[PDB]
Amino acid sequence: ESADLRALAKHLYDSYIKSFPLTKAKARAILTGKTTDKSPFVIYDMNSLMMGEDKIKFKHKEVAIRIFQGCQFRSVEAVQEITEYAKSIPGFVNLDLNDQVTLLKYGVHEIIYTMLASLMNKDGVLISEGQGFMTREFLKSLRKPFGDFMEPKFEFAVKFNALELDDSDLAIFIAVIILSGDRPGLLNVKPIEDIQDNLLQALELQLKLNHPESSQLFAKLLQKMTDLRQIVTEHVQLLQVIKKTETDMSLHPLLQEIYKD
Amino acid sequence: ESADLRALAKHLYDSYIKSFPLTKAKARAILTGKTTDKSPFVIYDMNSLMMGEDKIKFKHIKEVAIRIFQGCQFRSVEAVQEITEYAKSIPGFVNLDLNDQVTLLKYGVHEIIYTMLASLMNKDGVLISEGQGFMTREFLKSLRKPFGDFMEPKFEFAVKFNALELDDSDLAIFIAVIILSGDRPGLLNVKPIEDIQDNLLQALELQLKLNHPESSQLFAKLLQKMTDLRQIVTEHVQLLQVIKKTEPLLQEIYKD
Ligand SMILES: O=C(Nc1ccc(Oc2ncccn2)cc1C(=O)O)c1ccc(Cl)cc1Cl
Ligand SMILES: O=C(Nc1ccc(Oc2ncccn2)cc1C(=O)O)c1ccc(Cl)cc1Cl
Ligand SMILES: *c1ccc([N+](=O)[O-])cc1C(=O)Nc1ccccc1
Ligand SMILES: *c1ccc([N+](=O)[O-])cc1C(=O)Nc1ccccc1
Repeated sequence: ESADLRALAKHLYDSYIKSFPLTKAKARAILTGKTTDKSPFVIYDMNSLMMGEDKIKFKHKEVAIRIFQGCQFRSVEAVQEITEYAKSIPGFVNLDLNDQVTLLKYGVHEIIYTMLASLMNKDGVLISEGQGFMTREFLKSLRKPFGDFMEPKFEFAVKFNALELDDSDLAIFIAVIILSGDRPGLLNVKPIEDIQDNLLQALELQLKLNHPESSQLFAKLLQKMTDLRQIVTEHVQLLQVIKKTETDMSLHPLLQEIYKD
Repeated sequence: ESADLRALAKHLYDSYIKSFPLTKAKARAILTGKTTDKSPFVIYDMNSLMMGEDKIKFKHIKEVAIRIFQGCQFRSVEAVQEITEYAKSIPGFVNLDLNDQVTLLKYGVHEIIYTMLASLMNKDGVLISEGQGFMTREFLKSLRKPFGDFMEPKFEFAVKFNALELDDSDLAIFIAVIILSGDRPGLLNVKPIEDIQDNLLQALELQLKLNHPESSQLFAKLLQKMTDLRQIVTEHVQLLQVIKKTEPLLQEIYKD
């Protein structure tokens, strides 16, 4: 009955709020720029990067690397948050532990880039809890491996943000990503498949209710999962170019755990 | 109003049953209750464990005590989500500030676990794996220096707590009280968080008197037990970083 699926939506949207500080709704508020309750310092060249540390604090050496390093701890941080949100999906913690770990190992990137879109517009991305902004151009212009590491995310975000999803939608969508069943190494696909079937049932109703005039947003949404599986693959292989380019520069082990390609 | 308290009572009961798979009535039929319509595989020594791992379906597929500890970590993660779901049914819990909600859960979840662990225990040992198992108290004590003493003070508590002879309709209101505790560090608006508790304490108060007619002053006895929950949780939170001195994606699963 629709009555139940509305509850799973409200439930996930509540957990989504509690697991991620920077929601899409908050992100867009910062990004309009008409909302100046706090506006972001914009990094666009090396001289903004200088200032970008004067007054923006982050949790603390070529620029292109130290950017990446700070980009990397954010990744760790988002993995922590997704992990906290996953644990809230009804029945996730009831699944086999090997498969909990396997659903995370694989869904985390697809979620990371889904949510990165909330932080992006055609010109850049909010940094450091929104305190910052960093241009698509300043990113596209770092040292040669690093000068398009982050470019395709931007093209996906633009095409993905075209869906105009809000947070209540994302929360259900984020769930479906976690509970795929298509993941390699899964011990028990069918219980995963049953939760995901509920979650899709939840998504469909939500999308048709939250965006009434937007027909086949459910189908066009699900189809966006194609674009995701392809970002994830460009990323790992680009990341391997850096493990060889940068034998001196290390990689956070939690991230490493989720990269046995 | 007599009837409003009893109303919230049945609300909470109905919700606790739906949120908690293994209810105390259930647990007690299995346990010392000779309700041998089904029986749990029992773990009394090392030989029975490997037997039991092989028959029972543990959802966490490495030495003896460590494997037990992790399977314990797995159960608590599920319990948490049962507590969490249960909470959303407490009247007014959801109307709270979400930060406050997260705080009550954060600090209330251990006390609630060890409260409901009591329902799965007796002096001789404890039910495990949805009650498909029973792990004797002596086999648990018979674990390696870090691990044998982990579980003795819980068995300590359950015996005293179970002596109250509380049932699931009592534990319903009681755990609601525990959660809507307005003395948790960091809450932002303790008025509802205490307004509901004064409602909850009223309900529990009447409930105990009606279900336990001449258990004089059980309510008080049951509240002063709440000093024993805080005390254990403290000894438990302590005993979780003496083990981290011994012991990555699953580490982020179990961030305590
Ligand atoms: O830069 C990014 N993230 C961060 C990088 C550094 C950082 O700390 C920092 N900032 C500037 C310079 C050095 N370090 C914080 C973040 C963040 O997103 O939270 C980033 C975000 C999205 C995309 Cl698509 C690309 C990047 Cl390179
Ligand atoms: O056994 C307990 N928890 C579990 C530990 C392991 C486990 O899975 C398991 N069993 C045996 C060996 C290894 N792992 C399941 C449970 C459970 O409570 O459901 C337990 C329950 C109460 C108390 Cl006071 C102590 C423990 Cl150790
Ligand atoms: C940036 C640089 C390196 C990695 N990595 O090696 O995994 C990841 C990222 C990245 O995309 N970080 C991120 C995720 C989410 C939000 C902001 C930044
Ligand atoms: C067992 C081991 C570790 C923790 N911990 O990390 O805080 C907790 C527990 C525990 O008490 N598990 C449990 C809860 C509820 C029912 C059965 C078992």
